[PDB]
Amino acid sequence: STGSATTTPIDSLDDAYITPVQIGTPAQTLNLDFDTGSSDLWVFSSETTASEVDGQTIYTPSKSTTAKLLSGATWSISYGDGSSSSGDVYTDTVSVGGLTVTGQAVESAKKVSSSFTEDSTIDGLLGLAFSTLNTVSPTQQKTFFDNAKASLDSPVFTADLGYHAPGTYNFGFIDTTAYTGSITYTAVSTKQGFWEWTSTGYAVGSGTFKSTSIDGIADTGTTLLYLPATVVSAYWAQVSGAKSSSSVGGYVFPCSATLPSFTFGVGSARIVIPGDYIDFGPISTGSSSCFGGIQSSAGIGINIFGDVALKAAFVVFNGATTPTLGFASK
Repeated sequence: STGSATTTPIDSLDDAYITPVQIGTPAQTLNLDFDTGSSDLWVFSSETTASEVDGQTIYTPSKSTTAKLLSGATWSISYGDGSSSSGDVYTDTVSVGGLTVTGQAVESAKKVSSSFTEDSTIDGLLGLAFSTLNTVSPTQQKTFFDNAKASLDSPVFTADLGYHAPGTYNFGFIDTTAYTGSITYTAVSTKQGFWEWTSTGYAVGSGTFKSTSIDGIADTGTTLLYLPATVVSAYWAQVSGAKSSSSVGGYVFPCSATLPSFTFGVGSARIVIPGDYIDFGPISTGSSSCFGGIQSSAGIGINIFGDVALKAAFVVFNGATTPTLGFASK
């Protein structure tokens, strides 16, 4: 089997991407944030504290003839940005772009933190990291990909995120029309439960490539590109007037600037992030100070190849017995 679904930016800045997901019988369609940095499929629901729902579409398990309460199971997750959610668990039928899994753990939120409430466009998350990170207790549950894998034509999914435009998540096949040149594959460590890999270096604009190992994670659920302070300083030094602002919480730059590109290495191959992808707009409405899309990972404890990086590439998440990651230009 295979599946193919369109993923759409939530706003004009590509702050996140949503993908429609069918849950239950009859189908209830929710728009979920596909997140290769976590491993829980959780949704706003009829059980969510009323004051914490503001415009989201909810899953109502009592209206699904295939929903079953997973007795005794609870979940609770805290994300790297300080957001969180928790609740109980159903199993139900879940379909993405024509690919169906029966018996998928659907984690129903009883509580969500303010940042989730305030984002009316995101009805939940669909985790695509390794199932060892799943938070369901006392019996850990499998991701959608893990459940689908044996049925797929090939045990892979691909992320093709757009810049200020829709893109595609495919399951079970590689669309050879969706990229240019070849796909370069690189080793993955699953030791921390992430799609963790080592970039071979970077360049700023038309500058020379610096060969240096950068360990990080491929994370569709993180907006920005978080890299070591040395790398980030070298980038922003090429933008007149750019500075790190402790009050704003990162590097900012004059909105009148033209940003240089940023290149990262995948083996001997190179992925080029155009400068415009690094512009996240005014820090507040009407400001002439703009927020940068490349930020320091210092104090995160890990480097994160988030959407700013991934949207410059066609990315293969290869879930074979020994997982690997592939990157192609597009």
